[PDB]
Amino acid sequence: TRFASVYAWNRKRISNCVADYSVLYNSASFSTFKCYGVSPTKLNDLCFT
Amino acid sequence: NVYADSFVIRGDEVRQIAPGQTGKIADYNYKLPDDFTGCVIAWNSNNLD
Repeated sequence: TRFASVYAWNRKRISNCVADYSVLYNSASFSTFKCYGVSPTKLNDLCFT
Repeated sequence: NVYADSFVIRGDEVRQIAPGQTGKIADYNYKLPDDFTGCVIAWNSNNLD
């Protein structure tokens, strides 16, 4: 619905779920995407903490 | 051994034409090798399509 302001941002914790990002192909269209310390093609075989 | 390929895609999906990328265009439609040798060219054609 609504987002926050730059000078006072937000933080949320995620846990105990399975990450399948193929569900975003239908609607979302992103103009920027960059990852540091990992490779985009290796994101389907790892587990995150 | 020169060759040329041609097709039409959306606006913000031109960042996926490069080795080592993920998305709906680099997964099901068109993929590039890892040891590539060539050039990539694109331009805007809003007035003709």
